Amino acid sequence: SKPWLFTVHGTGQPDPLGPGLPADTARDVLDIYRWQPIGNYPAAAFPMWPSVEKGVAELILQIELKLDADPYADFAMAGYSQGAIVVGQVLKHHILPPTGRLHRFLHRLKKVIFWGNPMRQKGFAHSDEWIHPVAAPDTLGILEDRLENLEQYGFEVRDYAHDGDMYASIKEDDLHEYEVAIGRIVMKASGFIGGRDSVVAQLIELGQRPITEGIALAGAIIDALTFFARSRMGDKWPHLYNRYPAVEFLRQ
Repeated sequence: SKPWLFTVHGTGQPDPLGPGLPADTARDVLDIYRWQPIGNYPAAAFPMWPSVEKGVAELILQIELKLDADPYADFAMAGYSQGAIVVGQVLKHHILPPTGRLHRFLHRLKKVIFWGNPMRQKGFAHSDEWIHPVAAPDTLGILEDRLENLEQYGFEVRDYAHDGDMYASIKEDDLHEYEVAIGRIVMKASGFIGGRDSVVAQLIELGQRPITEGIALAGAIIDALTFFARSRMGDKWPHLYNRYPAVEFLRQ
């Protein structure tokens, strides 16, 4: 029957139906897919990880709903930036594992799309046929919990990533460089100050350099992530993507 398309926006777009790469895409294939935008998802720049957890919970919930309702319906997923983390977490830890909550839907998953993916598998990337060069072969997602062995499954994946989009394309050798580590800290933190998962708690565990230096860099990274999330800039930056190859992908 009519397949389902689940979409998760990138940082800064808390409106499921609002403008943005995954929703724009869904709107270009509504003649072949049914569309379920993922809400209850703050798409927050910081703290991001709690935002990710909400998006993950909602994506899992919705998948179960639509797919239990129509057993003959296959599905696809599409996520951008923070949205790519949400889709990536659901795939890796809820669909793929032999006892994952969504594992019974694995045989029904046909296509997954990531743009600007912090969990992007090493050396796995596709061009968006645009003004930016595809991410290089020795780069991967910044996050340590990243996708692996995607080519080993029946579904097909598109992971669009530009060099210049650093968190989507870190060089393997740079993975534990200080600036990179603090970037990972910011993305995983529950908040700046608070419990075991705060930026400050993580900075202490990291060590290497004075705490004050780590606080300052974390702040500056947060100021920049916020700048991308909620600021009118041009439409030709590397963290942005042309959605059409992904459209021609969904359309098969």
